[PDB]
Amino acid sequence: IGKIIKVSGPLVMAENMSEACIQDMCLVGDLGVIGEIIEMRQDVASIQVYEETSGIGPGEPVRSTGEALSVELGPGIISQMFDGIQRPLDTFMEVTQSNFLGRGVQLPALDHEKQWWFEATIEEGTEVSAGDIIGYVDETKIIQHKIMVPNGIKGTVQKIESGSFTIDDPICVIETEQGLKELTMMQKWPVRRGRPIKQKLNPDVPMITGQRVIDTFFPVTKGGAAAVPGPFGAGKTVVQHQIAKWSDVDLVVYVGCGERGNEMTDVVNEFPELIDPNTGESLMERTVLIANTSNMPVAAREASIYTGITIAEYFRDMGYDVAIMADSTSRWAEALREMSGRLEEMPGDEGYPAYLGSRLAEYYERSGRVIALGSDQREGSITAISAVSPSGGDISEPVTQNTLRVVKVFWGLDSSLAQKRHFPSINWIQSYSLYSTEVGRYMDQILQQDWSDMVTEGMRILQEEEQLNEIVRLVGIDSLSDNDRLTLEVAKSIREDYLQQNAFDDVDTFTSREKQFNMLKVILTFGKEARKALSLGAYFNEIMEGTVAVRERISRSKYIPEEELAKISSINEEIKETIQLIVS
Amino acid sequence: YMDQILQQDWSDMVTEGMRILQEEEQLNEIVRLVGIDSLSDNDRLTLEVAKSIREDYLQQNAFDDVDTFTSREKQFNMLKVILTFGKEARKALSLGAYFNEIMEGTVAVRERISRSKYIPEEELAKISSINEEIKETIQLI
Amino acid sequence: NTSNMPVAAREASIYTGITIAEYFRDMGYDVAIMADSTSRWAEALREMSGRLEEMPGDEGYPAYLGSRLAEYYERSGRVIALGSDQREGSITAISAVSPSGGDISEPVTQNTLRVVKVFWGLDSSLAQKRHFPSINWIQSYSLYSTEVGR
Amino acid sequence: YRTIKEVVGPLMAVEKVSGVKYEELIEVRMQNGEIRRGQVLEVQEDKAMVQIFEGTSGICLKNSSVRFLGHPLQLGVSEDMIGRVFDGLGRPKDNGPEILPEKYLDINGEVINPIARDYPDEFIQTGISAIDHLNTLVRGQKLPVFSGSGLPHKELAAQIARQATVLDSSDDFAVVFAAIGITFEEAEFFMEDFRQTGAIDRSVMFMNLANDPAIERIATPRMALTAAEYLAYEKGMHVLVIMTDMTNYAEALREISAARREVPGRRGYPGYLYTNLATLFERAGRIRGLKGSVTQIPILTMPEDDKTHPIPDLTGYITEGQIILTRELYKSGIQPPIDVLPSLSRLKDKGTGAGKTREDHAATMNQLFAAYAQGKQAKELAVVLGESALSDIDKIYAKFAERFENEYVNQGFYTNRTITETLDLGWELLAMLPRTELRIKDDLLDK
Amino acid sequence: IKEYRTIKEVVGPLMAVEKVSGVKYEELIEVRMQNGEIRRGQVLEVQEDKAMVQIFEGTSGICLKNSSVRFLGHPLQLGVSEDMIGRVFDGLGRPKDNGPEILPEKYLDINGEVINPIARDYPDEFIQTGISAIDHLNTLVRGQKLPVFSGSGLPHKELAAQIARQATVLDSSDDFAVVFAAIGITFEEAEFFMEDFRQTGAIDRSVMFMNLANDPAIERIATPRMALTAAEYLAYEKGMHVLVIMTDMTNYAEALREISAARREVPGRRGYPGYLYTNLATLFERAGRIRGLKGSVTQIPILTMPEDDKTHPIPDLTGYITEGQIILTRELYKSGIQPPIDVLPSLSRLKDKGTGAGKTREDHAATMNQLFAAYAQGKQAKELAVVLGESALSDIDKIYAKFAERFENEYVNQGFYTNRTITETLDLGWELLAMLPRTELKRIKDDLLDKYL
Amino acid sequence: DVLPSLSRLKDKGTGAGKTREDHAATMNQLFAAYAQGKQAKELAVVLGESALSDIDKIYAKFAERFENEYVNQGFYTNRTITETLDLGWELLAMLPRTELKRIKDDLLD
Repeated sequence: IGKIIKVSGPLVMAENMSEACIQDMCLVGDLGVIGEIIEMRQDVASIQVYEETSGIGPGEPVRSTGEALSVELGPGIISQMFDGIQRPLDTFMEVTQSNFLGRGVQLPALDHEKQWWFEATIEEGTEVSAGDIIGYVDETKIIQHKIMVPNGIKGTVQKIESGSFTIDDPICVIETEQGLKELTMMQKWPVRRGRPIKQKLNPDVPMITGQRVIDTFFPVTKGGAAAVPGPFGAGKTVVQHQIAKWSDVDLVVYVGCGERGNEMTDVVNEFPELIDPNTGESLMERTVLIANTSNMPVAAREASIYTGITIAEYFRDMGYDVAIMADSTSRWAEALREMSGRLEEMPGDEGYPAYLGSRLAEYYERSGRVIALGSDQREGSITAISAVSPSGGDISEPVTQNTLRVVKVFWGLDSSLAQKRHFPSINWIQSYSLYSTEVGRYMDQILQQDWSDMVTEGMRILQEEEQLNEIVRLVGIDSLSDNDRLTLEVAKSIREDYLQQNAFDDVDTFTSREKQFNMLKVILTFGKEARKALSLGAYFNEIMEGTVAVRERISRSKYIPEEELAKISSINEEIKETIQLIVS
Repeated sequence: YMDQILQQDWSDMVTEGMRILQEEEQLNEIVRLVGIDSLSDNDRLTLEVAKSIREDYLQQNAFDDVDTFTSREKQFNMLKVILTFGKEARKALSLGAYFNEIMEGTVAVRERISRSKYIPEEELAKISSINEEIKETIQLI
Repeated sequence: NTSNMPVAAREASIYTGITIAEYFRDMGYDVAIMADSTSRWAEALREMSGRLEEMPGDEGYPAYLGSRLAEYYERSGRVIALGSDQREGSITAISAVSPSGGDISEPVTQNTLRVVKVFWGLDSSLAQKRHFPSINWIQSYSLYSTEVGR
Repeated sequence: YRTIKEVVGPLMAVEKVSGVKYEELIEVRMQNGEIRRGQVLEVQEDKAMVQIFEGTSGICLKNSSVRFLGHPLQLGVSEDMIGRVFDGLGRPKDNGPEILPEKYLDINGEVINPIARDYPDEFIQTGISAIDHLNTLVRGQKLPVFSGSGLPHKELAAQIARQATVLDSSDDFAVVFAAIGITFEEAEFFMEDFRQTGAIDRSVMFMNLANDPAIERIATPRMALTAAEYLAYEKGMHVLVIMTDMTNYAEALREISAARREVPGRRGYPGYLYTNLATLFERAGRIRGLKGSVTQIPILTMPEDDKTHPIPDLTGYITEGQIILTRELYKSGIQPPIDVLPSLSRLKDKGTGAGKTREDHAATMNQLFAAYAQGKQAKELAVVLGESALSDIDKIYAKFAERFENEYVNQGFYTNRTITETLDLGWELLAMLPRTELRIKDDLLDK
Repeated sequence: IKEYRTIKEVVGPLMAVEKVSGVKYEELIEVRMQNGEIRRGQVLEVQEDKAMVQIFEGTSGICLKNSSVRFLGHPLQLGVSEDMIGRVFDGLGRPKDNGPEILPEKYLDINGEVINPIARDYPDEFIQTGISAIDHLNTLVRGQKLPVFSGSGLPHKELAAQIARQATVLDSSDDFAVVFAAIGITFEEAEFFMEDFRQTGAIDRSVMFMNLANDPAIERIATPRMALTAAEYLAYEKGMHVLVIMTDMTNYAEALREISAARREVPGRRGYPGYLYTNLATLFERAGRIRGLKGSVTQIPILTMPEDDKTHPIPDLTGYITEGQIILTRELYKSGIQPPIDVLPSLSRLKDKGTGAGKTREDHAATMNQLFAAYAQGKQAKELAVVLGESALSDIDKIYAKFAERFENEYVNQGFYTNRTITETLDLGWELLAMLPRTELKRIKDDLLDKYL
Repeated sequence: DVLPSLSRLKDKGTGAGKTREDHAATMNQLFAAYAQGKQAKELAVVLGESALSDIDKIYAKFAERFENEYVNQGFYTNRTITETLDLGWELLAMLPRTELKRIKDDLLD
């Protein structure tokens, strides 16, 4: 314990603190408010406290946790909400007996007292290696928790047993070089440090969020990183909800701080309301949620993403696909800028730390498809989606730019499209995806039809519209050639049907991979059919008239049930037949 | 407070006078894109009125004894005279009169307006003509 | 002195070059010293002022940088040598201060331009046109022009 | 202590001190017997560093006597405190003998639980059409107001409190107005307006002159909030909060931070300004299980008229919805001068909807914003070139922009408009445009 | 080998150790955590009775009393192997592949020693690598610095990958060395190179160094120097012509500003180290030819221009250090023309020396001049077509505009996957130059113009 | 340059009075005409003479003659105080006598 030598504002230095390592959490004063130490004398340590240091003086006792800020991993961690430092909020209210957060109060991240049934799959005397799974526990119905061997420990397990124990009690005892080792269910690992993997793989597997524009226009591969704009009214929350509920991943992590009390409260209340269609259970049960207000400790807000990512890593190391969605990343960087000013470091660009890009790398680099540790060599992949909201109005914000470089996927939310009530409100022209070419091979093989030709052709029509839109302002649409006139109409169909998607209707909001193909084909079929019919014979007007019935069905074709998949693909017959009918 | 001394509100003259200055600044950027000569007769008259304001208001010389000191009474006479030209010339445009045809021949009467700040504050009459002279000169065409 | 050679040595190179030229100038022989790049010398001083934790005047260079330049430029000229003979040698120094982003805003350029009586100004756009000397006649100035005509 | 090691400017040093706490006030007695108080921003092992609010003029260290009071800055919370004006510290300027007998309370308070907090649900009239149709305000939602120097931020501040009433609450809105670092003339208006209206007796008021101490200035927000909380959390009364000027708080913080010789963050502001700003603006909104509801309307003056200044920039993240005033609109002699395009309320959709608000409210907002935003594009473009360069449709849009700004955007500070009048007036100005060009399908209902 | 188990102070990324002797400048330090973890470290300075070291990985999770600091007594060095080619190593110098452990005959400092100006020989050859146009407008020169300018959204990586495989020496294929240095690139971006090099099989002939953005900034700073030290060995000792390519130089510059910022050093203009030129001088200046030594070292540092601005420190400073100009434009990339390079702002110095000067072609030197003049006039004619009606331009001027476009369609882009020999390059140049009347091509000699049509 | 430079005590030094009774009045017209003339000269380059007003061109032409003869008299050249006033008066008197209202009518006679 170290006595407080001097205490001014948020800085605190205490004597006899030599034993405490750097970056270790500490309890300062009688209150013992949570603080962080970046420096040592020694022995006096320059601790840093987020909690208010009012009512603290020289002579106060200080306790050191003896470890850097880390996440408590173990049974019961899921389905609950924690702060950026991972202290639970729901558990807090019960213990405090007060809504308001209390200074100098420490709560266990995971409930030790709660007992989760253990089933040990591994046999006795079996060799243990790092990343091995001794047994499985189930804290949630939707997701089966798995227990991996703690890092740095290797030996032969003399006894294995499956019984009901609290996470604190050692379920089994594994021999080690030093001696007999007993490992608890609960696992602790530093939030800032990346988790150990056996190898890192290039993610060539496209992820399906059930959204047409996302899966076709800008598909995200497994463990891919995507950045989305934060203008309000863009329906980003709706888009984020649709990703999470329609995600292929078994886990959906939500992190970032600090949303405004009225802005953040909505998440804590709305997010639980979400129900995973497949499981038929609350979406909360599948994954942990981290919620911090802007009042929260700066480190809690600044280390929220590092805390959130680490939770995803553990479940990723179990070989399960995870997805961490952080909002807002700019808020996080804003907490980092603040920390920079407090540390008195040299200012970089826009008051951000010069090593801001290095910080983004670590968090974003940990996400991806990688082989997990263990003899099994199972693999898990964390697909992280980050939303930036600089509020500067400039696209050249250091956070956005440094994020855009490392991420290979750019999503663009436009308020203009949102005002047109165009759901999802994503700008195809302002969004780019480098993965789209890689996704092509996987699609073509799986689809048994060339998906790349369709997607690349789809952009040309959309891109052509932008070029044609400038012409419309200059000269009337009728003046333009019938060929040019067709592109406008063909482009509209993709927008009206393939672009416009209602997130409320189950059949509309979620589209199967096979259905996305058929929907695009019937629109693309029209192009080649109308163009051939347009070049010779029938006029542009003639081709448009009498095509209302067929085009209207194409318009409402997205509403067709997934089971009746062949019914929606029947348009090609009519379109082909209609073209023949025009010629007299 | 000032509107409680002369029966005439200061706000009306000040706000309307401010409008001409505000319109002038926005008009200047427009005169950069296209020739100053080519402009709306209504908008063109504003520039002359705004310029006349500057020549009569805030064109005082601290060096000149008569110009360095202006009585509060004289301000109303001057301001009204400058402001009156706008309204009275404005009425001419509404009749369809060309901006030119209203401008020429008014040099003799405008010149008393410009120097209206040089006449003794006690004597005034700077200018009783202008209050009535402008009308006769404008009503001529 | 290659740029990869000691940065501090750049300062010594200028003083040694001007000293060699002055010994032969004292002989009564016309000398011409061209030092490229004189702007790199100024950068050597910045490296040192910063490490001494000393205050920089402008652009992170030593506040008295202009003095060093002036004194070095001052030595160059047409002077009568020592001795009874009183011979005369003239040293013509050509120094090129390359400003950041081709901007005359550079502190070295402004400080060096005031002492020099001849100014040569190269243009990037003219250089991009691939034709040289890319010196801009309108921009550059020469005070000696009126002392070259007669 | 009577023992003063060093006395340097507003700051003072006290040696041989024991059990001294941070933010613990101190009581200083002069040699002549004069009394002054200060707040300790730092305490050494053998020394104590205090800054005197009142100042260090005419003080002799060997003669002077200081005394630990042993507690952080606190406000005596009473239920009859309403209708009474105090200084920043809580000392009554009206000198009225309230004689409240209830307990004390720390000004810093405690951070509210994110999961425990309840979304704003009830819509509040703000007394301005430009604040309700353009943006939407809900009970328990922070509402930031940004205003450049010389803009009429004062009139709009007093405007709301008198004209902002809760909908269907059936209870008069109790408000805690704290005046921070403002001129006397600006201070007298707030007190005169409240007294003249007679609504002063329902509102708690804290006043702080420009000449008032910097530490006192910084205390006024924390002290004002403590009252607002006590009223909402304990009294259960509906609580509104309006604080001006927030620029003074930020500028005040610099003085104390510079006095502590700390390194100034970006733009000269505190590096930890975010957390400090948050905390002051954090304590807003309804609390689950609590009948009381807190609405905050922070008002700050934009330095150098830059949206990117820390205050407006940092406030934008903490507070929700933007409120922005432009000089041009104020310069027009139109009042409120705020521009509708730049400032957007985020939680507005909640309050909007059937019953609480007109159902077609959302449709009309889209139509106004779209039609008016293009009116601005017309104005800037059409102003540069004369004449007839603009399209036929553009001219009608330009005309709409002027009527919007002349009649709808400003209603006058003294004027008050119901929610119906706001939406009814919107239809008439919006109706000029062609029926085809849009907008709700049932547009015929309104007009 | 000196190990100290006592530390005086630890503040930020910097640790101070008391009671230490024998320390040296730029002497790597090794600190093993109490848990056993090991972190590399760099000492700026050794005061008496005091040791101050900067940790690359950071000081996070370090206990002074428990920690032990061991000196190693040398600057950062890379063990060099002759068989190093075909293997890929991290910034620290350990192969990511975990192929057979490398057996270094010798160890030498990454900074290396500056070449003597007198002992240095002038560059006398040109690899004619990659695009024909690049080479004709300006010729890459053996042992000559080559500054490529890039921007976000620009396919700079494709060019680097293309150049490596495309690069070849005409005299002999026996001793050709290529060094791909990767700096501050994503794992996926890093894998593109590793895959592209392996698929083409040009990886065996080229030693590779990979840097990750997640790697410590110092590790990212050390890689450029390590790739050069290895490149120097091959050229100076093996006698093989070595080509070194560096990508994302902004990351190197941005990683250096981070380390400088942590050291609390004064930031130069635009937030970059004021002495960045000098720091960027050493590694760029390394490339050259030495008298009496076989082979040469060609460097092509690639940097990403921010906000598409040429006045940025990195692009501006590099221009002074490097020799020549290579500029990319968004407009040519927007055309989908790959590789998208603009020739007007990009001129290699010395283009003439040493290529050809006439070695590349009999009329190659003359041909490039006439081609640039025609293009420069073609761009002016096209610009005039935007201001006034396209018909306003004179008939003769319209040919120039047509030339400028036809130049761009084939000459500006030959694809990311297609190589063109010197001869093919010029046959295309002559065919494209054929449009202009023979009298128009005045700059070119009559004998050359008669021979080539 | 004449615009960026104005003396503060020029009024006290000059007398009307000696040395020049018209110095104060003549100064205003020249400074005002040059500012007007400079604006006309700048406007003429951008839009030619066709867009420039006829009255403006006279000031633009006068603004030039200021630069040629009046703005600059030479480094070795010496001007007397009396000759200074004449050279000044001639330059703005080239315009119509009635066009300049700054000076009294009896004075110009």
